[PDB]
Amino acid sequence: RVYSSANNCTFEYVSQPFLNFKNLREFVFKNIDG
Amino acid sequence: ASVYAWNRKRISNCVADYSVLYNSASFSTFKCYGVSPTKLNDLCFTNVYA
Ligand SMILES: *[C@@H]1O[C@H](CO)[C@@H](O)[C@H](O)[C@H]1NC(C)=O
Repeated sequence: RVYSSANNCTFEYVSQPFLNFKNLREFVFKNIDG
Repeated sequence: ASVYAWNRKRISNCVADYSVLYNSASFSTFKCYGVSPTKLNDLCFTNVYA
């Protein structure tokens, strides 16, 4: 339960799965030149 | 579809091979306006509306 509607899609991409505390996950997100 | 309710399909995130369409003999009209068919297979576009 995260959304209620999806009207106009421009891009879809399905990929391989990325994934005491045992795991450390580092991510960097950047928006450069689109 | 009917001409009143013409279907629009947005083509994105793939490689468009236009030589397959141009070299077919099954089409009576292949009239291109504003661009030439020879350089379509080289150029790149944001989206294709069919
Ligand atoms: C976006 O969606 C609305 C309704 O969901 C529609 O009226 C509008 O034309 C759409 N715009 C594009 C660019 O798809």
